[PDB]
Amino acid sequence: IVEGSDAEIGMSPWQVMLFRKSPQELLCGASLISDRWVLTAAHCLLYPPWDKNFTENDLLVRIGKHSRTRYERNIEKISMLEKIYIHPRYNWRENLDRDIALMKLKKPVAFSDYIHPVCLPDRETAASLLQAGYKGRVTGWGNLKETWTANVGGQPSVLQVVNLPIVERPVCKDSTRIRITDNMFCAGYKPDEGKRGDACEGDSGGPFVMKSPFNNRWYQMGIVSWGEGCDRDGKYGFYTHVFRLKKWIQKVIDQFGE
Amino acid sequence: GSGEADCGLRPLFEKKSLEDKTERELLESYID
Amino acid sequence: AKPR
Ligand SMILES: *[C@@H]1O[C@H](CO)[C@@H](O)[C@H](O)[C@H]1NC(C)=O
Ligand code: NA
Repeated sequence: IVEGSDAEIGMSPWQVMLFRKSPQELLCGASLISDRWVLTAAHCLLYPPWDKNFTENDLLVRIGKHSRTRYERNIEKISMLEKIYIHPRYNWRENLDRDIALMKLKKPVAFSDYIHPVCLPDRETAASLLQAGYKGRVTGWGNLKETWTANVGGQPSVLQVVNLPIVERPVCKDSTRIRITDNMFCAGYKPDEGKRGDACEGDSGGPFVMKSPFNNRWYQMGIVSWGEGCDRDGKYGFYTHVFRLKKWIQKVIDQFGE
Repeated sequence: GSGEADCGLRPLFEKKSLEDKTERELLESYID
Repeated sequence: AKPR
């Protein structure tokens, strides 16, 4: 996260870390949406340009973490993966269209002060909160600045958080040459808006969330998907439109129990 | 206990009627 | 494409 700040304890209890077993590194962010279902970007699991094609056994997830580095004794939890599900119409060749994937935990995780699922948006919530100018929240353990390894196959000690405004669709389109689809939205400040902030390398797959004024519940509206660099003037972060792919999500989940 | 029944309500915040340092900023954007 |  660029130009964000230290998250508070338990501020984002649905935050999930995606790890490679061997060699041991942090790959992507993710989110807990039930006691056994984790949500992330498809390109975290499958991206052929970078020889990326992780199976279940390659990965484990860490839930309820705050520090990137230190072990949190009776706070954080290590979960294994039973099955990986990537959107069948996911398109990595062109624009990361439908950049979304579900991961099922081998065993259900137990909820705590630090581990708790985020809500999936319904139409009403999606209709109300998905408006330009309205702000959502992005969290992750990614880089604090854009590095030379960006968009190619320092770092915070604790979880980072930034709030960013949803951007008007035509502005998003004019900011990039990539064909954007309505399975995406983009967020971030405009050059003359003064404020700054963006997701960065390692924040991929993490949650873009918004708090409903109607029921005080946090809803995940987006997944950190792609962006040209980090926190560049005139560029914006692009996010997987969760509600527009919710039908797929539910279909996967209903066949193997939430 | 499976998820969706109490989802989105944080134990250390919503449950305890406490707000985080910046959630205000979000609500302001939804109103103003 | 282009993921960070
Ligand atoms: C991904 O790798 C698995 C084995 O790890 C292989 O069976 C599968 O064909 C690959 N899929 C793609 C889309 O490359
Ligand atoms: Na920007």
